[PDB]
Amino acid sequence: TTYADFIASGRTGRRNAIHD
Amino acid sequence: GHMGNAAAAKKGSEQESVKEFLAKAKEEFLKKWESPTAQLDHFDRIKTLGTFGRVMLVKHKTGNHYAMKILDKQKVVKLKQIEHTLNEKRILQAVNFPFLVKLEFSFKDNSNLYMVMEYVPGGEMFSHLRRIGRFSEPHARFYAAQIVLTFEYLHSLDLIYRDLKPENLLIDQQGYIQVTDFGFAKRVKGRTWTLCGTPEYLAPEIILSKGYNKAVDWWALGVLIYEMAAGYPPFFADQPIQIYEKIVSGKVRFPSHFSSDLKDLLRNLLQVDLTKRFGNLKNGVNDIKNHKWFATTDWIAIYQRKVEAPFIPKFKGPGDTSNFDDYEEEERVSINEKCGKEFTEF
Ligand SMILES: O=S(=O)(O)c1cccc2cnccc12
Ligand SMILES: O=S(=O)(O)c1cccc2cnccc12
Repeated sequence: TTYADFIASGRTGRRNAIHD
Repeated sequence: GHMGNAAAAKKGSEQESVKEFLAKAKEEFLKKWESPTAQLDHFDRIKTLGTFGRVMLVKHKTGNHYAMKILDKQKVVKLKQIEHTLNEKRILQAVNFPFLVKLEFSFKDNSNLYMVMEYVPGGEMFSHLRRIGRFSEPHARFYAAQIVLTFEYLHSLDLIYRDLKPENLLIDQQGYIQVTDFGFAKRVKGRTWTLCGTPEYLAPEIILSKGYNKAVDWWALGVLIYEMAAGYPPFFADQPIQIYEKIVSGKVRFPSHFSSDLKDLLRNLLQVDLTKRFGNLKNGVNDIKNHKWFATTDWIAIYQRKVEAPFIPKFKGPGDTSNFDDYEEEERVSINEKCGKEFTEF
């Protein structure tokens, strides 16, 4: 599913801004 | 037409009253911008609420709790955020809106800058969204309406916000939203060019290195509404470069449980063509506020905070931090002054 793809992406936690 | 006489007259008068409110709001903002507090030992430090440095729960030694943001000067310099950071304090001192966090004190010492704000105890929308999984459409709409009104306010002051995401939205004790983090906010009557923001939330024109304007905030609202209602954002991948490829492609897919009204709104917000994006047209914000997905929204009742919120976070008293995650706790201010010239104005 799309949700499973979201979990697989590794980007489910708090996301940093670009300058980091 | 769509509205009868009574409905059309009521909407007309409502829109003219918004113009009247915003004109007064711009006058107050400009007065405060032209003519804009404490010290570290005035506060007892309690615990760390979040991670340029850390935000800590403090208690002023009138007994009130605040959230104190601590910024390492050398870090601000190394990330090339000097002008963004002085501007964040100036913006926060000058704005006034019910869904914008309130700065109460500011100061600095040899190594850090400090911003002391009202403590918003309900935690980040991010945590609630990941725990619940996804918000119902009425729940997502209640939050979305507050962002629409807040962007309407900020854009009237010629301020672009540029960092919308659930991580930056706090829930207060009545279940309403508090927007935090103005590190990327800027006055932009025309265009600006800085590559900044969070990958999932970047408009295509930022990715494509264009001059851009406040329309990037309305794109970001589309991303936020989608993530709130789906539980995951419309564009994601393992690495940011692959996310950017999806954003610019002009394609978005929706969960089967999204209503047709929601999909229509999101296709008009997540619109790559700037000549077609809602919020960027002749009718301005009215294209959003008057969309069918918002038909049940009483905009003035939202502004007055008279609508019952769908979610009221646990509040077990003053200084309760149970809605926030646990972080490692550290203590230090250098005997020498760091980056004195760059931050003289703070
Ligand atoms: O840190 S600032 O001074 O705000 C800054 C902003 C924009 C570009 C920069 C490039 N080199 C150094 C500093 C820079
Ligand atoms: O801890 S943070 O989520 O970083 C944060 C940042 C700025 C203001 C805040 C006000 N009350 C709670 C938390 C706050």
